[PDB]
Amino acid sequence: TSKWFNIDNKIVDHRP
Amino acid sequence: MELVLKDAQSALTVSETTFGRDFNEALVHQVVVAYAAGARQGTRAQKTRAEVTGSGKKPWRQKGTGRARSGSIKSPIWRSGGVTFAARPQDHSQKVNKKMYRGALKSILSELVRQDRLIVVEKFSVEAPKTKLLAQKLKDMALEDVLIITGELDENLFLAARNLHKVDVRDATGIDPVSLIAFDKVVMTADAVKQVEEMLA
Amino acid sequence: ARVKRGVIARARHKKILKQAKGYYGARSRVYRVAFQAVIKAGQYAYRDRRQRKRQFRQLWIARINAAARQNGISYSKFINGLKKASVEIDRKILADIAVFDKVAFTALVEKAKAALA
Amino acid sequence: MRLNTLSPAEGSKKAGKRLGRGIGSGLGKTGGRGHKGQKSRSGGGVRRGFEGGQMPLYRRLPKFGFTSRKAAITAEIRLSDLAKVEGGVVDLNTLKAANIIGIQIEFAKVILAGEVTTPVTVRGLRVTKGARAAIEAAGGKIEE
Amino acid sequence: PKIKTVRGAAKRFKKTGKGGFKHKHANLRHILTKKATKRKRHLRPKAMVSKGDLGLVIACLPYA
RNA sequence: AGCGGCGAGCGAACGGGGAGCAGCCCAGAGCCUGAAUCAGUGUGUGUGUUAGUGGAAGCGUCUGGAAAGGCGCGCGAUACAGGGUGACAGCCCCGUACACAAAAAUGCACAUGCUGUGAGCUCGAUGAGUAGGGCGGGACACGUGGUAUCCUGUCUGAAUAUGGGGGGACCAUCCUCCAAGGCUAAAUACUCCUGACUGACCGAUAGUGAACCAGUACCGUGAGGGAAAGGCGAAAAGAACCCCGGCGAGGGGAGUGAAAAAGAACCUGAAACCGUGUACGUACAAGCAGUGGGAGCACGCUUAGGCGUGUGACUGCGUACCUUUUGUAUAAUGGGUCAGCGACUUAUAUUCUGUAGCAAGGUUAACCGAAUAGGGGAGCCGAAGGGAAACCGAGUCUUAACUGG
Ligand SMILES: N[C@@H](Cc1c[nH]c2ccccc12)C(=O)O
Ligand SMILES: [Mg+2]
Ligand SMILES: [Mg+2]
Ligand SMILES: [Mg+2]
Ligand SMILES: [Mg+2]
Ligand SMILES: [Mg+2]
Ligand SMILES: [Mg+2]
Ligand SMILES: [Mg+2]
Ligand SMILES: [Mg+2]
Ligand SMILES: [Mg+2]
Ligand SMILES: [Mg+2]
Ligand SMILES: [Mg+2]
Ligand SMILES: [Mg+2]
Ligand SMILES: [Mg+2]
Ligand SMILES: [Mg+2]
Ligand SMILES: [Mg+2]
Ligand SMILES: [Mg+2]
Ligand SMILES: [Mg+2]
Ligand SMILES: [Mg+2]
Ligand SMILES: [Mg+2]
Ligand SMILES: [Mg+2]
Ligand SMILES: [Mg+2]
Ligand SMILES: [Mg+2]
Ligand SMILES: [Mg+2]
Ligand SMILES: [Mg+2]
Ligand SMILES: [Mg+2]
Ligand SMILES: [Mg+2]
Ligand SMILES: [Mg+2]
Ligand SMILES: [Mg+2]
Ligand SMILES: [Mg+2]
Ligand SMILES: [Mg+2]
Ligand SMILES: [Mg+2]
Ligand SMILES: [Mg+2]
Ligand SMILES: [Mg+2]
Ligand SMILES: [Mg+2]
Ligand SMILES: [Mg+2]
Ligand SMILES: [Mg+2]
Ligand SMILES: [Mg+2]
Ligand SMILES: [Mg+2]
Repeated sequence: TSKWFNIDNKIVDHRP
Repeated sequence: MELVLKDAQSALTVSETTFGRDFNEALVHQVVVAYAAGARQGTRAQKTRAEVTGSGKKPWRQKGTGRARSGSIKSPIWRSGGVTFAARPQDHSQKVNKKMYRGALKSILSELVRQDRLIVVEKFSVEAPKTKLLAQKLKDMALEDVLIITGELDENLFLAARNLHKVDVRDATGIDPVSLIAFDKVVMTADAVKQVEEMLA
Repeated sequence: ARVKRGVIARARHKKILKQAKGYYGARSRVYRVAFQAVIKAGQYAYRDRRQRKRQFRQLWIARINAAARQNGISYSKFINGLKKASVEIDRKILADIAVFDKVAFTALVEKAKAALA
Repeated sequence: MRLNTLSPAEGSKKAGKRLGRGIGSGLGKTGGRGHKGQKSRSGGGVRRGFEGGQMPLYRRLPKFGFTSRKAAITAEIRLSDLAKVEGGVVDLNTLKAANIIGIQIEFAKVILAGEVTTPVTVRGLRVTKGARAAIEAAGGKIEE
Repeated sequence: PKIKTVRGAAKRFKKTGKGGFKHKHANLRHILTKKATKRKRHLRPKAMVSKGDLGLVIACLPYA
């Protein structure tokens, strides 16, 4: 499936 | 022209426009090609992606898998997927105008007379349906690869020549450009000459 | 009529790889890298036919300069003397003489000096 | 003349475009469609008469006229056909039987086109001035 | 299948002898009090389709 | 033609050419005999169907493991369709053309008994909550529009042969048919299944998902999804026996075989990838790794002359390919590599070009024909245009008319 650090929100939305 | 017999050693008159026009290779080729295309059967089919057995489920979700996106298991890219432009049963026959067909036969007959591949005989028959008897008579005439046209359909001659694969026997009305061009010698009876010149006008 | 592509595909790939014989590693093994190398080899070969003509003229100029300076005149004045004495021996032959026959080159230098003087 | 000595005419068998088969063919990669856009998309293009959203010509011009079924069932006849008819008497049913006009044409007219040289009688058809003069010069008769 | 004629285009254009198309002039439907008489008289007769539009007109009428 | 936010699009009929042809009964009484025509049940004659029988004609020699192949010489053919046999067979085998065969069951077309049914003639009758109408919808190519016609959810409602319906709003004249009961073969549509034949159809990533014990293994609670996997050899003659080894796995001899460079992980055996040996290079040397020049070394040499092959010290130049861009070495995109697959096709219609036929003509479609022949000219395009149209016609329209346009 998918990696947890890609599902996470604090590190994915790192540069809004 | 005048055609010289060999069994009777006589002469027979035939039409200028039927047995003496030039060989028009483009028309003759077009009619020969159209005969072959009409001989095509054309029965085949392949399966498109509408027809391969399988489901319409997306193999994996659109984004996040890391794989190149796919939307159907029946895709023509995939192994065991359908053909992209799969062929269907189609009609391969072509139209020939009647005057082009008649011009092609006239040119073919004129070229046969010009290269002296057409032997005119007065009568051509066998007593009994014996292939041995017909083979002996053709070896007497010194012919091997021969198309024999006859004005009336003779059962004995047809049964005799059914088994010789280099010898064919045809009625007057059933001649065709591929057979006339392909067979090495053509043997015309006088009745067949009359019928052919009549139907060609 | 289904067409299978194995024979033709193998032939094209082997043609490229036989051309790429001698290169380092995947450039001589792997077809993609070999194809990218053979094209660059052809481009370099074309450009270096031109550069070969330039480089060899450069080498002949250097050798004529060295031999003329040994005989007591610069290359430019030596060539001016030859073009003024109307001698049409080109630079390839002049460097050849300057290496192998020093007496003939001494005669040529004397002729050029006489033409300038 | 064999099956392997026949060849077509020169210039009659030009081979079709094969789009997308390498650089050297001149049709490789994009295949004659340019770069991107609706016209290079598969199945892309606009319909007939579309002008980008501007009102098309067939909608900014005004309609006119109407259609006449009498004009649909009336035909005109050349003097050459007048000579080609069979029997020497020219009527509506004789023309229909001689295949000059179709079966549903009721009114006919003879016009000055071609030439007549055979004396024929025209009955029951409107005849123009030039056609009347030509028929009467050739030696015919015009009924009413 | 047969090509289908654009029916509005068929109602608005008729073909002429040498292959051109004739059409009726626009701007003669209303606001005719403030239009001038010279302009209306010159808009009255039928006209010909130009070179910039013959391609579109033929593409809309395959059976004319 | 028409319908159409008169848009996108939808799209007839009249009439013409063919395939196929078939008409009747009740709404009712009388003379008459049960008569035509249909169903079941039997009985005979053909034709089949379900098993089958006969079915022609070749030897020698050379290569070869093997002859069907080469060479020479014969024979059959109403049989040279096809398959097999140690390599490609008319004459070795199974077959094929052809001629026959049915105790028993059954299909069809006839003919003939029984049962049920009634024909022929005369007179009479002519399908009522129906046609039509108001309101709401639907079907007709017809989207309520000037809308005919058909169907009916609701509300009404005639005439009834001296009558009624239709002829595209509607009225009058004329024409043509008789609703409110029903039955009817053929031409037509399809193929889960059966037999034969065919293929410019595929040949194990193809063709069915499935050439193989495949809707299997496996996956899901379930509906459901759904694979991979063909080949020794001609014949198993599938390796007796001996040696190393754990009474192994694996191997080497021996043996069979034409071949084990076919040993069951088996025809051929590519590339990536991994090694062993030989020649050359490389441990003071900087970068798309090549290219131009180039010494030395090693090996072949056949004019003893230099050449050829492998390497490449040193050296000038030299920032990959695709894409997308004004512009990429770009630190923008894609790709770990190999092998196989993967993307402008098909049908119908229309315009232009080339070429071929005929030429003021050209050409047929469906269908008949066993017929790629021939018939079929129904039609379509062209030889005449102008006008919105009637209409006129080498002219026409505009206009009262054009010097005109
Ligand atoms: N990283 C933690 C938490 C986690 C689980 N799934 C996730 C999805 C998104 C973000 C975080 C998580 C884990 O592996 O248990
Ligand atoms: Mg497939
Ligand atoms: Mg025909
Ligand atoms: Mg194949
Ligand atoms: Mg290698
Ligand atoms: Mg280009
Ligand atoms: Mg752009
Ligand atoms: Mg692109
Ligand atoms: Mg574009
Ligand atoms: Mg698409
Ligand atoms: Mg006609
Ligand atoms: Mg107005
Ligand atoms: Mg036999
Ligand atoms: Mg032999
Ligand atoms: Mg073999
Ligand atoms: Mg009634
Ligand atoms: Mg009603
Ligand atoms: Mg009404
Ligand atoms: Mg009614
Ligand atoms: Mg009415
Ligand atoms: Mg498969
Ligand atoms: Mg294989
Ligand atoms: Mg389970
Ligand atoms: Mg063992
Ligand atoms: Mg083999
Ligand atoms: Mg192997
Ligand atoms: Mg290998
Ligand atoms: Mg140093
Ligand atoms: Mg060093
Ligand atoms: Mg370094
Ligand atoms: Mg550099
Ligand atoms: Mg650009
Ligand atoms: Mg930019
Ligand atoms: Mg740059
Ligand atoms: Mg980098
Ligand atoms: Mg990059
Ligand atoms: Mg991008
Ligand atoms: Mg990447
Ligand atoms: Mg006209």
